[PDB]
Amino acid sequence: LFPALSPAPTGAPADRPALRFGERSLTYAELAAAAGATAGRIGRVAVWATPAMETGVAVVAALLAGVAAVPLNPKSGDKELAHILSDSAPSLVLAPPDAELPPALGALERVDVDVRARGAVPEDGADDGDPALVVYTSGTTGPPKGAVIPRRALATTLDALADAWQWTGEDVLVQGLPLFHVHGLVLGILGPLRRGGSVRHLGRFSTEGAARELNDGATMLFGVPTMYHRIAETLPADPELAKALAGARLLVSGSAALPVHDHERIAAATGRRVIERYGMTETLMNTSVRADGEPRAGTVGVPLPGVELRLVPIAALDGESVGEIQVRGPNLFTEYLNRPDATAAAFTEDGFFRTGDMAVRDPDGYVRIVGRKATDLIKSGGYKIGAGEIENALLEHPEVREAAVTGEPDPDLGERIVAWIVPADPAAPPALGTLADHVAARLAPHKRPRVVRYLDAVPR
Ligand SMILES: Nc1ncnc2c1ncn2[C@@H]1O[C@H](COP(=O)(O)O)[C@@H](O)[C@H]1O
Ligand SMILES: [Mg+2]
Repeated sequence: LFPALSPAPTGAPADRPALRFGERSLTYAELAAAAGATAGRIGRVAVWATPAMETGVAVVAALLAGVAAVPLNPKSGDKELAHILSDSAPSLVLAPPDAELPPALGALERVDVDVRARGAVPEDGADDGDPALVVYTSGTTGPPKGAVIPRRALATTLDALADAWQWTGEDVLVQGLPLFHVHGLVLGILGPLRRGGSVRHLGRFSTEGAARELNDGATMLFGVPTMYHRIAETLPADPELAKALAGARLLVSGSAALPVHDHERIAAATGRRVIERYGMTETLMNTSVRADGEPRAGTVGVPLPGVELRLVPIAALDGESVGEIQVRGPNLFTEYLNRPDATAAAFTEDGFFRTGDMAVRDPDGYVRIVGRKATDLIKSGGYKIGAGEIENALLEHPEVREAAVTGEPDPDLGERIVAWIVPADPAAPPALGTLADHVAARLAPHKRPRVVRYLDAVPR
C-alpha cells in the first residue's frame, strides 16, 4: 500500500519529506519509524482525528498493522461519539498525547501517538479486501453509517487519480481539510504517501496559508468549494494569492459543486482553471477532469481509470438526457458496518452502486451533475449532512415540539441548515443559539442549524 514506507526506507528516498504541519514534519524514514512504533502497540482502532501530524501517524500505523481505523471528529458531540463507539466497538483510541478526550471515550483504552517514537515497520500480511477504514457518513434518516473501505479501494482510487492528475512523487500538496473524511484523509494524506510526495497540511484552512505554501514549493491545492469561494472573494485584494494560484501545477475542487461564478472569478484573476472531481465515501473517486483534458466549468469530467460508469441506460452523449449515475469498480466500499439491508439496497442486481446523483453527459463524454433521483441531500461546506439526525437531536430540546430540517442556498457554504420548529410555547419560541448549541453538543458543530423558522406544523 505504501512501498515508500514499508519496508522501512533507506538512503535518499528515506530523507524526503512526507508530512509537514507548520514547523513540524516527518521524513519518510521518520514516519515509517513513528508509525511502526505505533503499529506494534496495536496488534478496529479509533483515531482522534485532529488536523495535526499525529493523525497521519495514527492512520498510517493502522494501515501498516493491517487493522481498520475509525476516524473520529474531535468536535463530535456525545450522541455522535456514543453511536460510533457502540457501532464500531474499537479496541482502543489513538490520540495525540495532549488531547483532552470527552467522557464518551472514558472507558476506551488510550494509546498516545508519539511522533518522535522509533520502531520497526511490521511485516505486511494484509490482503486486498481487508478493511482499511470505517468512515462514518450521514444518511437522510438515522445516525451515520460506517462505510467499510477496503485496502484495494485506497490503492486503486489513488493510482487512478495519479494517472488523471499526472500526480507524481515530485508533487507537494497543500490542503486544510478535515482528516475524518475521505477528501482530507485518503486523497490528502494517503495520496501523497502512496506517490512518494509530500503534504503540507494547514491545520485550519486560510487563503493566506494556501498562498504561502503555493509560493514556497507546493504544486497542488485540494479544497472544497467553500475554500475556493473564499479564495475568489480575496483575490482582488491579494496579489500573492493570485500569483500562487497562477503558478500551481494543479488546483482541484471536490465534495460539492464549484459554482460557475467562483470558477470564472478565479480564471479572471489568475488565468487558470480549477479541476473538479466527483466522488463519495462509498465509491471513493469516480470521475475527474484530467490534467491533460479541457477545463470545462460545471463539469466533473470523465470516468477515472478502472471505474465503470453508466447513467440510467442512457446511451446518448447529448448534454440533455438526465439520468442516475451508477458505478462499479475496485474503488467501491465493502459494506455499511452492521447494516446488511442498507448495504444490499445501495447496489443493483449486477453490482453497481446507486449514487442517487443525477447527471447528463456531453458529446465529449464529460459528466455534468444536475440534480438527484428522488431525494435531495444537504451539502454544507462540503460536509454531507443528514436531515433526520438533526431533527432527532432537535426533538430532544425541551422547547421543541416537532422539527423538520432542510437546506437552503448559501453563497459561502453551498447550503446552510434550516431548523423548522413547532415551539413548545409559540409566544416564547427557542432562539437559534440555544438550538444550534444543542445540536453542536450532541452531534457536531458543522451540523448545527444556521437558521430557525417557526411553524404551526411540520412533516411527520
Ligand atoms: N465535484 C462535485 N460536484 C458535485 N457534487 C459532488 C462533487 N463531489 C462530490 N459531490 C457530492 O458529494 C456526494 C458525496 O459526498 P459524501 O456523502 O460526503 O461522501 C456525492 O454523492 C455528490 O452529491
Ligand atoms: Mg426527512
